[PDB]
Amino acid sequence: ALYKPQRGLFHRVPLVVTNLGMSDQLGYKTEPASCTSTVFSRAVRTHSSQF
Amino acid sequence: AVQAVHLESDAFLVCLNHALSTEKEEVMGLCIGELNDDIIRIVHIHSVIILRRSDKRKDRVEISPEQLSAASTEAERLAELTGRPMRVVGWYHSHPHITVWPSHVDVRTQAMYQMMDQGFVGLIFSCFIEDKNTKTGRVLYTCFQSIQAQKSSEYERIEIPIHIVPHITIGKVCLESAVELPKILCQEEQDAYRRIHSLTHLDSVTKIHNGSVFTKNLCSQMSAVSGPLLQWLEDRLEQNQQHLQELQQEKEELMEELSSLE
Amino acid sequence: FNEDGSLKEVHKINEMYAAVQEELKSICQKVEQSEREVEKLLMDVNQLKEV
Ligand SMILES: [Zn+2]
Repeated sequence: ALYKPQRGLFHRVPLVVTNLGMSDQLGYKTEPASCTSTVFSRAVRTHSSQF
Repeated sequence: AVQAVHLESDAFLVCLNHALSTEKEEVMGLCIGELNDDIIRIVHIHSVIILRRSDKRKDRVEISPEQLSAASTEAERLAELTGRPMRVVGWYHSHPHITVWPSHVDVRTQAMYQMMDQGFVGLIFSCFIEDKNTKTGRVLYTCFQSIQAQKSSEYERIEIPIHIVPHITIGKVCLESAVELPKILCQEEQDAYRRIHSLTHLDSVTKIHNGSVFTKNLCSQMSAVSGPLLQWLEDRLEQNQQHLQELQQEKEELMEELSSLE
Repeated sequence: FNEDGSLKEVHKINEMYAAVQEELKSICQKVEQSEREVEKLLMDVNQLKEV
C-alpha cells in the first residue's frame, strides 16, 4: 500500500501496475468488405503500390 | 401557432442515411425550409445541413450559436441561389437502440430553441432497434415542439403532424449535403489527431502507435462509408441511365401517337 | 518517421482519402446532371400525357 500525509495523519493512496493487458485490444478485421464499385476498386488499386 | 410540417423525401434520405451512419452514438443536423399558409400554418422543409457533434455523450445534444450562424449563412446562400425564401426552420437527431420519443432533455432543448423563435420544430429518428424474438427490424421518426405544462411548472412535449412529400428526383443541394458525411468524418479524425500532435512533449513510439490507429480508423471509414456511398451512386447512375432510356422511348411513342393527328 | 515530425502513413492515407473524395465529388456532379436530365424528360412526358 501507498501512504501520503494530508492532515498530519497519513492516508492510503491507490496503486496500479502497468501491464500489456491495458487496452491492447487486438482487432484484425476478417470477412472481405467487398464492393461492386469500379471507381473504389480502381482508386484502391492505383494507390495500393504506394505502401 | 404552427399546425403541420411537410418534409421533402429529398432531405428525408439525407437524414435517414446520417442516422444509419452509426449506432454507437447520437448524431444531429439542421433543417432548412419555409413558412406556408392555408385555410393552418405549415413548415415546408426542402433541405438539411449535416453537423458534427462536439459534446457527444448520451442524450446531451445541443447546437452552438456558431452552427446557427453557419445555418443562417447556408439559408441566405440557398435563398439567393434558388430564389426561394429559405430560413433555418428545424433540427433533427438520432436515437439508436433508444425509444423514438423525446427525453426531458430533448424537450428542454426544444424549448431553449423556441425561445429563439416559436416557429422552430424538432425531429427524431429511432435507428437500429433489435428484437431477436420477432427477428424484425424497425426504424421510426417523429416531429415535436414544447409547451408550458398544465400548471406553472416547466416545459412538456407536444406532437406535430409530419408528412413526407414525394420529390421524384434528388436535388443538387441534397447530393452536395450527403457527400459531406465522409468529409466531416475525415475532418473529425484529423482534428482529434491534431489535438494529439499538439502535445509536443510526447514519445515517438506513442506517435507510431497513434499513426497506426489513425490509419486503421480511416481504413474503417472508407470500408464502411465512402465505399458503399460511391457504390450506391454508381448503381443510381445505372438506374438513371435505364430510366432515361425508357422515358425517351415513351416520349418518342407519345410524340408519334399525337403528332400525326394534325 | 520523415523530417520535422509528421508520419509517412499519415500523409499517404490522407492523400488516398483525398483521391477517393475527388472521385466521389466527380461522380456526385455527373449523377446530379443525370437527375436534372431525368427531371426535364419527366416534365415533358407528363405535360404530353395531360394534353
Ligand atoms: Zn434526443
